[PDB]
Amino acid sequence: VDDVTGEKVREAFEQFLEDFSVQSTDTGEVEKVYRAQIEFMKIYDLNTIYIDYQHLSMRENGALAMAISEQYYRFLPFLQKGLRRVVRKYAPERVFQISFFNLPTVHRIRDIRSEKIGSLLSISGTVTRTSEVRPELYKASFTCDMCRAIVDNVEQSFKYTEPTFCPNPSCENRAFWTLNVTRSRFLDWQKVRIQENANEIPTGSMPRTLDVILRGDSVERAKPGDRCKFTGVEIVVPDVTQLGLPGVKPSSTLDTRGISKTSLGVRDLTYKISFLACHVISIG
Amino acid sequence: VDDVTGEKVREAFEQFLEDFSVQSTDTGEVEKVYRAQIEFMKIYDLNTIYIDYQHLSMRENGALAMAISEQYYRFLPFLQKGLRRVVRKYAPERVFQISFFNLPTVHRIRDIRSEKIGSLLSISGTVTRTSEVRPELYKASFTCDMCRAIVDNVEQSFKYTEPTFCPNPSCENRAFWTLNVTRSRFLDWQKVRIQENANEIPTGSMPRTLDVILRGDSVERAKPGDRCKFTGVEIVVPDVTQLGLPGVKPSSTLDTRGISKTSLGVRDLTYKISFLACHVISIG
Amino acid sequence: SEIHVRISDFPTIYSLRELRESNLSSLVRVTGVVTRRTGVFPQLKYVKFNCLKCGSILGPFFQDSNEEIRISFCTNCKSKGPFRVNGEKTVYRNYQ
Repeated sequence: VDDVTGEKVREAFEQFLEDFSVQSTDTGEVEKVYRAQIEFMKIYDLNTIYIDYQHLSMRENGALAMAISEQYYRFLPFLQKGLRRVVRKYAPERVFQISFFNLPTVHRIRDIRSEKIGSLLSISGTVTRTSEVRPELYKASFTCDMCRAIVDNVEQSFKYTEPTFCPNPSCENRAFWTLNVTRSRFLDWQKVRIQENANEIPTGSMPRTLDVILRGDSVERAKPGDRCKFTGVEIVVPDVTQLGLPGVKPSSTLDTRGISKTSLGVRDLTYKISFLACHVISIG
Repeated sequence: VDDVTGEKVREAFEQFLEDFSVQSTDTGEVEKVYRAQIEFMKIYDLNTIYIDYQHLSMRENGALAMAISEQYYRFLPFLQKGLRRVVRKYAPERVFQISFFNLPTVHRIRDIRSEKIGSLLSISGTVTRTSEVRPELYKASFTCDMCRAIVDNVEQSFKYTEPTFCPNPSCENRAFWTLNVTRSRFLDWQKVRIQENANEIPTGSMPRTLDVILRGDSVERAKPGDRCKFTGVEIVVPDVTQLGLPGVKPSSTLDTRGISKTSLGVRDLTYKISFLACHVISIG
Repeated sequence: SEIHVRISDFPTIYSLRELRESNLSSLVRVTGVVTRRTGVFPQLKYVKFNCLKCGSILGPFFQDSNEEIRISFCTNCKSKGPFRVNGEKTVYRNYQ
């Protein structure tokens, strides 16, 4: 059902970019133009694609446009999987980033609420106090020493450690890592920290910070003291120091109305809105 | 030197059984006859040889006859190795037993002393209270679980456990066994217990027991209440219950005039003469 | 939930005393006359432990023929469960 939903959008996406993409005549901007982007990528071997949103706004009469734009974080691996099968059809180790651009309506920092979680949004502000460039794992090779330790695995999502099930061989749940610091696939990311525009703030209060993470292609493209436009996906980061705010803040005491008898591993959770972006254009 | 001694006797032995063995004419008992014993063994696949002592008493003018007869226990693997290379020359998993017979002079139990250790001797007596048939390992597959456990190894000599050096990989000295009860090569042996002849004992005392071990071919050939002739090799078995005999019995306090400082693993040893035999003929 | 099977007519009768080293882990037919015996004792077939520290019972296993050993640590962050087999809820199989 839901896999039929996401797979249905997946085949509609493969069907989308396989077909025509240029409506213009001989005076162009000729056909196709996506296959020129794949093959032009094949000659230089740089492993990204820049696709527009307006062309996808043309075709489906807005039906698929209202299907990626809301639950975007749900639809990474289906999209990236279908694009990988298009590549194995038309091309001969691959890490693919699908960075949209040219969105209709730009919001500020004040229009951020929490009903807009998951979606895409165009944020414009001012870069101040950038940081440096450091790696990140996201490709584990971690299993127990008794005996097999060759399992490629999870921690694409931030946990980090460790692998849980199908262990080890043979040391079962929850025997896990030692990890491996030589068998992985890394990439690099920095954390710039945007500050709100000077010609926008409601008279009268003070400017307001926000954090933002850049992975992959858009490293180093930011500039200290310049305006930017970003890309929307807007994740949630676990936070600590908001205790005694006052609450009432929830907690996660696990259930025991199952297991029959013959400890208190309860937790806290408090979350602050960060932002995650992949395309940085420096118009301003 | 000593390896040149044992290897020298080894090549003289290979040279011995490769050559002529029958002096008789056409009215025989024709040539060779050893190669008829190897090939006649090859047709039936029973894996032993019965060689005489008198033919070896003929050839060398007694020089090699006085070289196997004293230090026989020193000269198992050289003899068995040279015979294995003769087999790989003239024949296509092999366990070889080299059982001599037809010795000159027969001794009783009373002529046993301890200067005659190691040598060969013909013992004649009376079998009483035989035992049953049980296996024995002598082919180890025992190494540590971290990580490799596939080492074929020692315990041909009675220890039994365990393998000491080149460990494990990688758990070094003295990490060893767990052993393996499915990867080995066994054989079976029983322990009959001879009793002295009735027409020999010195007037007047009582009859005197002796133990004797039979491996390989000569299992089950003994008979309760019959006379026998055996084969000489006459090993020494570790004994316990001779304490407070009186002594003075030796001890083995290890040396510490080496290692420089900045426990008492001393042992006892008391030994009784057993006997080990491989050929049983029932003439009596 | 179990049927073990029979094998009837295996055509090489070794009487006795022909058992040697090579016949181990094989299939042998022997004749004989029955001497004394023992009673009927139960042997364990499904085991259900219970950690005294972390409350409740753990869950079934199938062990063994014949090891009968030695399940160590789980479901309480692998510690500190000195375990004990309970006399209830463990199916036994009789032995002779």
